[PDB]
Amino acid sequence: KPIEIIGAPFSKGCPRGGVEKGPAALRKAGLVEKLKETEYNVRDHGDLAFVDVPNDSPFQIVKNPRSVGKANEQLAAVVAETQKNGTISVVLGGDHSMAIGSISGHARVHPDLAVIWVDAHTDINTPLTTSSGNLAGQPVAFLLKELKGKFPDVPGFSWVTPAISAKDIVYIGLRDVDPGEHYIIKTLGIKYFSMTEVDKLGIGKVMEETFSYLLGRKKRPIHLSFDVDGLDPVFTPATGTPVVGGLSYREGLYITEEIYKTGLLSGLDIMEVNPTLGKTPEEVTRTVNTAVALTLSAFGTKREGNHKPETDYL
Ligand SMILES: [Mn+2]
Ligand SMILES: [Mn+2]
Repeated sequence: KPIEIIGAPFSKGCPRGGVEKGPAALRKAGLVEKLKETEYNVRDHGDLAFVDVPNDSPFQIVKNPRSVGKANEQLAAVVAETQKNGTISVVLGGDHSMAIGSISGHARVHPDLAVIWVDAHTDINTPLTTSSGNLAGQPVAFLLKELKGKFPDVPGFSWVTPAISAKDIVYIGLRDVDPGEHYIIKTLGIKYFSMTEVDKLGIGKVMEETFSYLLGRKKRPIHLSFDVDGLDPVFTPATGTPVVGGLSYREGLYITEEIYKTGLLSGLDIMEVNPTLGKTPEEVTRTVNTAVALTLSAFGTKREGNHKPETDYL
């Protein structure tokens, strides 16, 4: 199965800058070359060039609405195209607002997809509930069908059509949810495993339940949107919104290892790696190494080891 790497050096989803350097940081570590060592054929689409919308005035509280809207519309088109050719899309973030385009485009070809969102946050604030107006904190609000019409049409997002229903997404890692967001996930009946559930059940039982919920009645494509801040800051410090008490390095790899084993991974997002936020050079190396390890894990690398078939190593 073919893999297509798509860089999304974008940071307008936040007031903070720097995450747009994430793709370069990941590639510098050799991510693309390492992926070619897996059983997958790899193609690099390169990094998309985003056109900045001049005089991009704030829509009420929402910041850079048109720029974020345009960037995501372009990304959706690219992902839709790669998905059409039967390849697995791998989006290298900037900010999580790019999930709007990534998931929307993926949904165009695979409308029955299931989303597994690993994040310390729900990123489900709407233009009306957000306290900051940062779109990187509102991706899911633009993707859910249940929230259509729950907020005013934001400039630059007219091309968007709610891809999935609240019943097709599972959150893992939650620990920093706004009151508005909490009201939304409870009201919509969204399935989630906050750190509380991870502590109670263990990551093993968590993945079992995640698959039974999403794949119990029907097997379908999986889109894994991974925000590096889902892991504890001691593992992924170079990120914009670190929150103590996160998933461990081991737990993160367990998630990707189990997803690989389903054979259903169809789209992947590796987001929020901000190279400019490490307190030291090493903190950046640590964050990048973790993101790279997670990506390779999603594509077959197992901690127990790997070896090529039809090869007599003895
Ligand atoms: Mn996020
Ligand atoms: Mn987050």
